[PDB]
Amino acid sequence: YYVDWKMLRDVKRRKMAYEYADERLRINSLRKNTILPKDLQEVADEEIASLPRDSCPVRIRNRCVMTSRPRGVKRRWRLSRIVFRHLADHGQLSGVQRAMW
Amino acid sequence: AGFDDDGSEFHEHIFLDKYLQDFPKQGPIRHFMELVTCGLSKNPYLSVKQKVEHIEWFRNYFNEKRVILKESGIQLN
Amino acid sequence: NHNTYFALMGTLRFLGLYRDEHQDFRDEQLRLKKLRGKGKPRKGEGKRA
Amino acid sequence: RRKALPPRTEKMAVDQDWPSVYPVAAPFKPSAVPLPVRMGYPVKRGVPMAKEGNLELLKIPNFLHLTPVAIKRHCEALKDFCTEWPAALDSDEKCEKHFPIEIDTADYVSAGPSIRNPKARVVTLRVKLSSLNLDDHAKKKLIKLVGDRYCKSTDVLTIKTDRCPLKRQNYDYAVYLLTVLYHESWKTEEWEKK
Amino acid sequence: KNRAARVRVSKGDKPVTYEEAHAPHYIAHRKGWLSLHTGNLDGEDHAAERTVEDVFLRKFMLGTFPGCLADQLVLKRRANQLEICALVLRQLPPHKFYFLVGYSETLLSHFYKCPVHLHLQTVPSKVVYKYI
Amino acid sequence: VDVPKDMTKPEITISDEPDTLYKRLSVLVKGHDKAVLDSYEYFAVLAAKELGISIKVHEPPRKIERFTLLKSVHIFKKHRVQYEMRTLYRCLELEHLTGSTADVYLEYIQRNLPEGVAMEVTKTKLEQLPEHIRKPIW
Amino acid sequence: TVDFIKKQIEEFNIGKRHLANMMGEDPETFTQEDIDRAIAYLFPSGLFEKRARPIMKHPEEIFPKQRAIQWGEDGRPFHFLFYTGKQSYYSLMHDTYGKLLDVEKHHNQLRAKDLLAEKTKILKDPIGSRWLIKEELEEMLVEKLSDQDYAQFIRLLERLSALPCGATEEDFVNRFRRSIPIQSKKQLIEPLQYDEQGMAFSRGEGKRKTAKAEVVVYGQGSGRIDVNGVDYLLYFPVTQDREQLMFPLHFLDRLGKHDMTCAVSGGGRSAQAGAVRLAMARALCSFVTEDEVEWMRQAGLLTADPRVRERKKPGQEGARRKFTWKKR
Amino acid sequence: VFQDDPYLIPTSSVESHSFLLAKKSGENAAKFIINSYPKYFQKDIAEPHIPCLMPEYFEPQIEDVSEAALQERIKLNYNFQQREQSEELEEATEADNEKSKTKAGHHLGVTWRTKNNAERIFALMPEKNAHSYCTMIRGMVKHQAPTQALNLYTVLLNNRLRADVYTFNSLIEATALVVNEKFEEKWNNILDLLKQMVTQNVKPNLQTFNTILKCLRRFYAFGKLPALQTLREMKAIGIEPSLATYHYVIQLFYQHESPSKGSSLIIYDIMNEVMGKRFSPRDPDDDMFFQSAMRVCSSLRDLELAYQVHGLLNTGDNWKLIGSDHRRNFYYSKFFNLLCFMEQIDVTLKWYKDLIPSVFFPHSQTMIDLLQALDVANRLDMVPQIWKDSKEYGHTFRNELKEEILMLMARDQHPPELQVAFADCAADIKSTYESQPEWPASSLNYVAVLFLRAGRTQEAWKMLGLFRKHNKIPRAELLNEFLDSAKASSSPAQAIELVKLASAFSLPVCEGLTRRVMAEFTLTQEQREALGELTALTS
Amino acid sequence: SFFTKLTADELWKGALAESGAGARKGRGKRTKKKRRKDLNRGQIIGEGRHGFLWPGLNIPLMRNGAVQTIAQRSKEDQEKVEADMVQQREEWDRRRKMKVKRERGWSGNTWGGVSLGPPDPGPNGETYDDFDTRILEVRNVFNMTAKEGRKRSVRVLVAVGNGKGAAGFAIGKATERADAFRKAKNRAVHYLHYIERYED
RNA sequence: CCCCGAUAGACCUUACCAACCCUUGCCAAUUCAGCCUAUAUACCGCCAUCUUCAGCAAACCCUAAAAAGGAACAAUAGUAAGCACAAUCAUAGCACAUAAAAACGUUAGGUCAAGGUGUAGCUUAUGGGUUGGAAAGAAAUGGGCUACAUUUUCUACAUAA
RNA sequence: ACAGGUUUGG
Ligand SMILES: [Mg+2]
Ligand SMILES: [Mg+2]
Ligand SMILES: [Mg+2]
Ligand SMILES: [Mg+2]
Ligand SMILES: [Mg+2]
Ligand SMILES: [Mg+2]
Ligand SMILES: [Mg+2]
Ligand SMILES: [Mg+2]
Ligand SMILES: [Mg+2]
Ligand SMILES: [Mg+2]
Ligand SMILES: [Mg+2]
Ligand SMILES: [Mg+2]
Ligand SMILES: [Mg+2]
Ligand SMILES: [Mg+2]
Ligand SMILES: [Mg+2]
Ligand SMILES: [Mg+2]
Ligand SMILES: [Mg+2]
Ligand SMILES: [Mg+2]
Ligand SMILES: [Mg+2]
Repeated sequence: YYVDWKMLRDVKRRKMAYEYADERLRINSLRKNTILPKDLQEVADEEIASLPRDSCPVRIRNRCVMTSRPRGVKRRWRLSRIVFRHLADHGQLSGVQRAMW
Repeated sequence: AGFDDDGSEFHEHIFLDKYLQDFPKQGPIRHFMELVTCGLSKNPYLSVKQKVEHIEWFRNYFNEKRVILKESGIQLN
Repeated sequence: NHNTYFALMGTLRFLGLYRDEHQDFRDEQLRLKKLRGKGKPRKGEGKRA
Repeated sequence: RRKALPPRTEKMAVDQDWPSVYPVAAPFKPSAVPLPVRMGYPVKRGVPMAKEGNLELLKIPNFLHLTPVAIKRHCEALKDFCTEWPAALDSDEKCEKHFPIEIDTADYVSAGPSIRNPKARVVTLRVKLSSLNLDDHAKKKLIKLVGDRYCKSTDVLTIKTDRCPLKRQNYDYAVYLLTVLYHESWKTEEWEKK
Repeated sequence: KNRAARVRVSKGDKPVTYEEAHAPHYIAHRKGWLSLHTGNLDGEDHAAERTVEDVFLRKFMLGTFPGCLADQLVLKRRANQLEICALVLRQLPPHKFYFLVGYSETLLSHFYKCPVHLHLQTVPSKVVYKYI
Repeated sequence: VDVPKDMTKPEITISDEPDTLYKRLSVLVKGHDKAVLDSYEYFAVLAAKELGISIKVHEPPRKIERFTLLKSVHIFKKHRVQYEMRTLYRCLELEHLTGSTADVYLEYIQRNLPEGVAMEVTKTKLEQLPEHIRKPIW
Repeated sequence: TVDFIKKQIEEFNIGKRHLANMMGEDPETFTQEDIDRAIAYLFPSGLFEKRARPIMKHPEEIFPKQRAIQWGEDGRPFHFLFYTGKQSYYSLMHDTYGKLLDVEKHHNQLRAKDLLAEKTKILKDPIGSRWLIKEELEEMLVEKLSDQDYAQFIRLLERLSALPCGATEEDFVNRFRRSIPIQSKKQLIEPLQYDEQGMAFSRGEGKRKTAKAEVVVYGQGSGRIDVNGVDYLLYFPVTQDREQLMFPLHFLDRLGKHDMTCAVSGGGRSAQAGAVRLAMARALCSFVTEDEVEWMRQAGLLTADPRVRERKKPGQEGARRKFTWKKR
Repeated sequence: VFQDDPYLIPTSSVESHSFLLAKKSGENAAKFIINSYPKYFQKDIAEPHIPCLMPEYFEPQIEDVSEAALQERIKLNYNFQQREQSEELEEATEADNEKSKTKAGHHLGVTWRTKNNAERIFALMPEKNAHSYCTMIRGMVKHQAPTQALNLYTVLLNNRLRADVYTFNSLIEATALVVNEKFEEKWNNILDLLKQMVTQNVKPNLQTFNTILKCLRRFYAFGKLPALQTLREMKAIGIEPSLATYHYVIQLFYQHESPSKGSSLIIYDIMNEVMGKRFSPRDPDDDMFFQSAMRVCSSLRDLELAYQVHGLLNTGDNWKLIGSDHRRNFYYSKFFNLLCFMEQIDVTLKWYKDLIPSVFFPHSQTMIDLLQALDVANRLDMVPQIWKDSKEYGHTFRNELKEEILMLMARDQHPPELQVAFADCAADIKSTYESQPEWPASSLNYVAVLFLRAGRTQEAWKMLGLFRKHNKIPRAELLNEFLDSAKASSSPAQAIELVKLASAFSLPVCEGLTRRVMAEFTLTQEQREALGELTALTS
Repeated sequence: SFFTKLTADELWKGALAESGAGARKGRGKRTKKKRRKDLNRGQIIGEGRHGFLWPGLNIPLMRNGAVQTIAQRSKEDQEKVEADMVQQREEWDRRRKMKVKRERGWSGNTWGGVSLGPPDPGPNGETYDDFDTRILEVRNVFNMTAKEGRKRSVRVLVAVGNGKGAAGFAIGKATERADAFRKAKNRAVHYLHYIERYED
């Protein structure tokens, strides 16, 4: 299984964002411009709204990989602030040490 | 090592004006598509076929939506 | 792929290569609970029956 | 039934070639090292731990395969693959007169399954404008055409290309940019009269 | 009181290893890192891709060699091939040790799409550093 | 006493294509500790003096990344835990190298490169002029 | 563990032989000077503690030592105070008290014969000799020492010193004296160089609060400063910063006797002034005598300013400012 | 390949043979798990996309199309045969290309089914002759039915289609293996087949001349003349022969060498002419070549040529020339057989520490040659150094090897410099057998003479009393020697028990033991005991 | 969820709660039972749920001179093997149940008058083999500390005597019973009397 | 404790609620999963406090008996491994300072909601999904920013306007 | 009585 149902849903959110990333990337070019008339922009707005909800990368939440904690997770290690300590104080990550200056 | 990018060169990536012939030259369509061409030329992440597919998507979208461009007041083909 | 992780670990455990102490602890605790008399009810007889 | 075999220490010859025992990178197995080494923080009444089962001796990288003897033995056989450097290009003054164009290409290494590094696509081209055949108006036009990429104090034009994915494609784009700039620096159009 | 990676003081009879005998504030001072790679550098990337594979192997080897593994693993990462150094007790027969090392070198390599080396060092018992 | 005989059998051919020349080969080695970097510097110097490379080695400044996290689990913000990541640099400046020499040197270096360090290679590829710039008139 | 010590000696000898062999140096000329470097190179263990690094020295240095034999084969203790607990400390106390009684009787005989040929050797102000410390006494006497016993020994030494000492009594008192670690805190003066027909040339370096400054002074020209190509008056508009530059020159009366060029990097409006002041003070030593250099280093011109900004602490504002601690 | 840890280093040859199989049993087990669960390894992380680390698939792609199922089942025995029926049930016409591979898939793996499939080659569709003999000729040689193979040659000759090299590479063997009181007809037929192979514009390959040579080794001992004639004819063509060609010639020369010692010189000169160039194992039959070229040297006692045979193998490839270790264990053993006694003891000891512990462990044969080499040159300082290794290398052969390792001490003298080793070699042997191992009586005579000149009587007297309780008594010469030792050490109380424990068992030299005890007691002034022993042996 | 699992040692330490904050002064003692059962006690490494006989773990590596291939048991013997495993589980408690008995001095459940053997030899090298010792009293002494509360300490009286008139007694107090007995035996030799015995 | 979980809330986050849907419902399978259900007064993992306080302590010895205690420096029965302190380490040279560290324990202190958990409770629901809302201030209060000016405000500007 | 169990943090 996964860590939590929240993480299971977030995986599907990321998958749907990767699936419909091209369509939104092509449609937003019709809205974020000022050369083309607004008549087609108002239609492109409805078209991109007709897309499924989980297709936008905005619903993607950066959780942890080990415990799927919704907050307090570094972006480089993708680990929670507590699992990162539990591993660093064990010494399974190179270069990490107690800051002493 | 192990990635040849289909043996393409810089003229297949940067110079993409060859795919904008099926568009009105003096209309706003060229003004809109020059930005897409510059963005695709400044994108080392995508290949040539994906940029061709984007150009074709725009072509068929604009060719399917013919009533909106005629209603907007600017004559487009 | 946490699903791949769990499936690989469980298949190895059932084939006799991996020995998951946590899963063995869960199974021992469930065995002791069912021996004591409080197990998992069958689906469909918990509320009505 | 348990069997205890003595290590190689009792069989190591004092004149034995060490690269023969440690040719490549090894995890520092104490069974093949006849040197008694003690690593670790000692005790108030004790001594540093022995080499047997010492985790700190496996934590640290070993250079036992890169002793000076092995370094010389390996570098002696590498004289066949290399070529001779031209002694007529020791000073950079003649190097600039002969090969004025400098091509900076970045290459990175990293341990792991992936090799692709997006920092490797950048290609720099440095050209000294004092080694070309531009005229006065051509140089004055090239300055305003390249903008800030030309250092007036150093008299060097720097073109940093990153638009092409492949490094060879960026190199071709850089040489095309140099060619098209050298060609356009001479064309006097209608707007240059005003 | 700090508890992270710190074993508390018993009556004076428990055997502790050189790693557990040092508080977490001794990393890079007296004890070294159990894992070596490039992801934990300044201008480098792939910090989590190696960390998840490190934790997975920490669990995999612990499940593969149960009761006979003395200390933690040494996970070196050098030029596309990863080395796993282990301190194992000589409880299992050599045939069963070779079976497992040959199974691991062929399973983990195909599971992570990278060459794996597995080095085993047999100790008679857990080496005790402090009081025992 | 029992030494193998006829152990040399390489495949080296001389191609008619002119070898590429290089002005400066910069090697930026980043690591965590200084002992590995010093051993690697000694190894590189020993490998370069045999080949006649005249390597210039200087120590670039270090870079330390520090980050602060909470100390307890649920609610304790006045007490923190700060972690540090050091990065020590070594600059190997090679000059007057050829294509084959640079290839064999980089091979012999990256084959024995340690596990705890990374290396960035910056090459100064020498070239005189392309064909459309020597003396063209539009 | 004598057999263990001998086995470790043999192992160290054979390992040193094999280390010399694998390193390629001559084993006869192979000593600890090469052993340390070879070990540090072959095991590049980068740690913050040198004692935790791998080290292979002689077993007599690795394993600690202890007290020698006190009694022979017959069991009779050698020393006459073995049953006192500290056969060394109490013997030293007894010998000191005996020498004190001897000096007392000698001085009494001299006073009776009306002869005062001794002097007071207690005033050790120009020498800077201090008494031993607990560690300096426990490194001499192998056994441990107590603080009260150390204080008693020091007070007995000062009692003996407060009386006219004899010929060997002076050495007996001074053998338990430790002076300054170097006793030569006087700094070295850079020789006067002459670069490109330029006489009275000197160079100095200064630093204060992350501000590094280098000064090049010529003692032959007029009195002026060149700060990074621009004038000092325009570089330092505040009066304080110009007083910082005038301070080293006014003390030496070299206002219009030295032309200096300063280059400073880092700091603010006062850190740069302090760094240039320190560099100028350290550079002007080549033009003055030793007594004026001593006067400057006593006035603080040749001493750096270790007062730097302290790192901020977690949960605080300026490494000292704590938050509002509410009692309730 | 083995792990350097002492607990995992192989001690004996059987352990070295077992550890590799144990590791491979884990390797192939992990490979089977990967093949059974490919979905756990589909994710690719490596950029170069190494295909060898990808899971394999043993299922076809299409199950409905017969032409698509045949091409997938021919490459992945029973399923390939069932696909043929599944294709023939739908009345589908199969071409001559899929049928060839379908027949080859059966001729590679696999009597009645062979005929049932061979009829499916001609009766259903006229399969090409070029694909018929590549299957039937090679499938019948393992089924031992060559009478049908010769008819296919006539069929392909009548169909005006040429015969390839692989045809004659097997037909000559098929016609040679059948001999019924006639050896000339088959050779004449082989010659008539060669004269037609050279006529049909098909050049004979190396295997063409190798297969005819492989058949002349098991029939006649005088058949070396045509074997050398074809060898010269192949040299006349310009094709350098591989090791498999010379292997059969040296094998026949080794068969003809036992009665006549002349073929050895021919072997040596042809081997010296071959060893001048670096070869490459381009033939899978290049394994027994060295097994024979060193067996001839070990049989005819030529170390000057054993050195050349050893220098030839490590010229191009020291390891790619031998496939199995069954040949290596017999190779190095028979090499050290000559190397122990032929050359100097220094050379023997210098080649011992490099080949015995590292390359391979010796067998029970060379361990006796080591004793012979240490006995012919009177080397005693090496006996305790070789026996400590023999303890680990010959523990399975110790019970059948110990009766010859200890006799070397009684034939030589006992210098007073090796008295500690003389005691250690006896203790490490005797203290281990009494805790379980037939104990030979000759070892007591050695443990007596090792301590006689060493001057240790208290430790030597217990070993004599320990064996007398083993329901076996040694010869009385040992008693007469220990009696001289006791009368020289002045201990008369020990002989009154020896004479009593010998008289009750009636040693054949008891009348001499009774004479020696009298002289001992007269020397030590014990006539009372001399008479008391007679009064005790009387009753 | 494979990363969410932990070590069996931590699992048992969290389950039994031997280091609880309530069991320090004595707020526990309600459920006065603590047992940690080893799960890997009789767990063969090779056997699995599917019953695959690996040539290196379950079955030997070589049979009849040839190697052994990968085989799997049928669904008739693995069940009996699991039944034997359950039998061994239910017998585990029978193995670790035995109290080494000895001779009784005064009553069957006391240490008064029981024998303890000759005392340990002195540091100078003297051995007391002719001496015989007996335990006269055993008592569990408690002390109220500041943190641990009740501090159970064993104090015992031990007498020594050889039988020729030389004898003595001593008191040994320690934490462990085996240590208190040893201390009493070692301290009883230092205090010896001589009893004048008329006609012995 | 009060800019604390949260170094971060339009949907997701979010464990809350209302409307509607699914019940071997993430895994190969399990009369099985899954619960942010209760118990922090069962836990581990992590910490707050005395706390820059130093004390803890196995092995011996002594007491006109010993439950226990063991100290007088012009010294009266105290020695002692190791854990604390100290030293060492880091702020790239010393010293200093800072940083780091601070055992055994008290507060049944905080954390079942980082994560796993024994016990006690759910299985057509206290489980799994979709959509919409999660206000607002009668009132009190903690901590920060702006200031209440002339040592001030604006302008260009290193500080002479 | 040849005695033993039973108070209490002890
Ligand atoms: Mg959970
Ligand atoms: Mg009873
Ligand atoms: Mg606050
Ligand atoms: Mg919401
Ligand atoms: Mg919602
Ligand atoms: Mg819920
Ligand atoms: Mg609590
Ligand atoms: Mg103290
Ligand atoms: Mg006491
Ligand atoms: Mg102590
Ligand atoms: Mg400290
Ligand atoms: Mg320092
Ligand atoms: Mg300090
Ligand atoms: Mg602190
Ligand atoms: Mg509470
Ligand atoms: Mg509170
Ligand atoms: Mg709750
Ligand atoms: Mg939970
Ligand atoms: Mg009472």
